[PDB]
Amino acid sequence: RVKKLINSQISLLIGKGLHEFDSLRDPEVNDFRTKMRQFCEEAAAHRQQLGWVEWLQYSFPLQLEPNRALLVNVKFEGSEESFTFQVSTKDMPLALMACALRKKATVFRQQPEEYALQVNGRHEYLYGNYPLCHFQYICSCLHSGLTPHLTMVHSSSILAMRDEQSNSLEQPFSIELIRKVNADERMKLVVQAGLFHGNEMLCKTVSSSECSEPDISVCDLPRMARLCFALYAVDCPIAWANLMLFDYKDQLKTGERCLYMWPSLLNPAGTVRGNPNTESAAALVIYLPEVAPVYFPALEKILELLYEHEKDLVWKMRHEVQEHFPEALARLLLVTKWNKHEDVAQMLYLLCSWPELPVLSALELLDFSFPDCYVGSFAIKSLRKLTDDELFQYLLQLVQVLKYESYLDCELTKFLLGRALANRKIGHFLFWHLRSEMHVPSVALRFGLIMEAYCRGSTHHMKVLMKQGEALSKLKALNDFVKVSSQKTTKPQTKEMMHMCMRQETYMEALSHLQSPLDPSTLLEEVCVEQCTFMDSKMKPLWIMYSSEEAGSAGNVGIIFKNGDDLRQDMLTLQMIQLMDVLWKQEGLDLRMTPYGCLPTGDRTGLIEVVLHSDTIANIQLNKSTAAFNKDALLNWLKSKNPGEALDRAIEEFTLSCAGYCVATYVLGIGDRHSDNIMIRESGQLFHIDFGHFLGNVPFILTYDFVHVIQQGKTNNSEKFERFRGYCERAYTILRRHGLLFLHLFALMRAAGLPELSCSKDIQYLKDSLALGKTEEEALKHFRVKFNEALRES
Ligand SMILES: C[C@H]1COC(=O)N1c1cc(-c2cnc(N)nc2C(F)(F)F)nc(N2CCOCC2)n1
Repeated sequence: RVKKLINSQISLLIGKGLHEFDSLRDPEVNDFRTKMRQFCEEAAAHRQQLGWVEWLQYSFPLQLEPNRALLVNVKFEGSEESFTFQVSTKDMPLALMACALRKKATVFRQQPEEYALQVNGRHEYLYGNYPLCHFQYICSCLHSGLTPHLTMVHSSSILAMRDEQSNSLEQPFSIELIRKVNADERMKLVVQAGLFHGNEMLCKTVSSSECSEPDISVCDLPRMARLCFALYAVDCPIAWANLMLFDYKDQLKTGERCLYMWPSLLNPAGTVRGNPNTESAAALVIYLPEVAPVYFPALEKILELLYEHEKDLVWKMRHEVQEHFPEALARLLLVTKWNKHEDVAQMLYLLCSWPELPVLSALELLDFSFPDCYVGSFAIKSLRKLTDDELFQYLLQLVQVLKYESYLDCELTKFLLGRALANRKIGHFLFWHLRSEMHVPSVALRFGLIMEAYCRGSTHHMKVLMKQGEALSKLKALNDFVKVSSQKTTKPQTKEMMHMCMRQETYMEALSHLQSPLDPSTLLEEVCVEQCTFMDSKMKPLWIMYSSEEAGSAGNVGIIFKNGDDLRQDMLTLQMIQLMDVLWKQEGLDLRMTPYGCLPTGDRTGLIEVVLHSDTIANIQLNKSTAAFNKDALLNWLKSKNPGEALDRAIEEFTLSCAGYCVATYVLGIGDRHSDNIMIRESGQLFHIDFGHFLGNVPFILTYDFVHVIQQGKTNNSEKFERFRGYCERAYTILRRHGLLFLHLFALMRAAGLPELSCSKDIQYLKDSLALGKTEEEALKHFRVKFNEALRES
């Protein structure tokens, strides 16, 4: 009964019963299940014998940054008696722990290596040989002015958490086209079939001969060949269906197949698995002739065997390309004749001795343009260099790429699960990236199986994620109530009844004491029902506040629950802005950005992190007790929050972040920016919210109200204004240098099916906004023309 409880909890957590998997009687699903279960359990066991600092690295990974004084409050576990030391920002955490043990021995009338520093009320720790200034928490405290509050956790306490979290021939390829079709009975049904190796067509779309019931050799068919079908009417499309010619066991598939079709001509990128709705979906009846069994040649036997003329020169000096331009691998792989086994064996032989490639080259090889499993394994082999922080930075894209995957057991799934089971922060976001897509039939089996496998290697983490899902379940029930109620009573009345609903023990228990799905290190402790509310927008989003005594003012955390809108594009936009910030900070440029959390959790559902101490441009402009001129409202609000000496740092914070968001919204093509979706923090930091439109679905924007604040309220201020232009120019030139990184990641995101990231037209927008094909001088002059055009429009 220890397994019956665990399995039913897994079913509940992943949003799919484990019985649904068994009832498929699918040897592939069964073989992924048992192989991945052992893989995950091995990792769980390796983790149960790690050292206490290694366990800290696992569950609470360090939050770092991409000579000065510091007052720090430090206390111990099991004692309210705090102590305020005065350490330097250049000191290591071990120096503070020695200071704390010195003050502890002096009071209690009495070794810092057996201790770790916990950030109060958070699952965040400070340990290692890193100066305090470089820990994100100390950095954030220094800028905010706040005193860092830490707790001296001993090794015997950390080890108790580890001990509490236990458990053949030239015969040309041919098909026989032998069902619930719904189309105009007056016209006729036609099926178009195409052979594909990724994007590349292996031969030519062999269509069919024009009711409700209806040039390639077999020896040259590549390992990952796709037979792609399209049911049209004769141009109105009806359905599509794809399948792999070779099975998961490398054997060539033979005999009849029933292809359950997806409703819409050819969709090569679409999954190679049938529609699960085997009741209403249209089906195609096909037959695979008998070649003999024939299993795709092994690596041992395989290794034994731009204009048109430019591609033939790249292929001729293919060995010179490996030995002198190894990074040009994708250029030669994209020129290889994938419909000729003779050239594919010669090309795969080169890839077997090809040196490793930088992560930027590996992220390119993960695109759909490279479906070969050998070239794909080489990509994950180069992708292991990825640091846990870099892997987190691209985790969303690596999850979308699983949609291109042709079989369930794959080296990307093995890698993602291996890296997830070695870091609880990576296992956390991998969980939510898969959980949030469980309502999508095409990914539900794949994602459902991965989440199950992870759960086998993390039974304690499953219980922690269960607590999150229960909170999200209650938030949907409270949000549906709020939607119905708001259409029938005054807002104050609905707010009072939302609070009574929340005050029920079913809700107080479920909504309290959980890790935030937006950030596992933020602990959501007591829900402040008096401070919770909903916004007046269509989906009545909930504004939920939390407090924690243990963390003081830092435990005051807000989250926004939204049901009814897709949050993926917002998440993507924010991740890109965070990447820009990391790139800018890597080149010594801190633009004081605010890349707050956005995490989709389910069907048109997700969370948004509340940034407290901020208001919208429109609310500051309609102040609540004056400005003689509206142009002075923002500057006056900044004066209200930053008296005397402080006003200068606030105008600087505004200038830097304004330059960052001006460049980010410009480069990413984010339009429809107005006083409602632009906010200012009391520090001066300007940031944007609600990114429902990107890639021009856009000129540089210079708002007069912001230029007035940048100019310290002066009508003419070239010293201030031109320093601002320098920031825009630097941030735009740093992002241009990493243009290939955004293009590769955006190319990987084509797998997500976001409507504003659909064809090459959308990717072209980024190339033009980043002016990549130009020299750095010509691009900077072009940006200058578009920036000067924005000041005149201001
Ligand atoms: C200004 C406040 C008041 O009325 C709002 O609507 N507000 C919103 C709205 C939103 C938001 C952002 N993106 C998307 N797609 N949707 C929303 C919403 F919650 F409305 F659904 N976010 C905030 N933030 C608060 C400050 O820290 C960051 C998050 N506040």
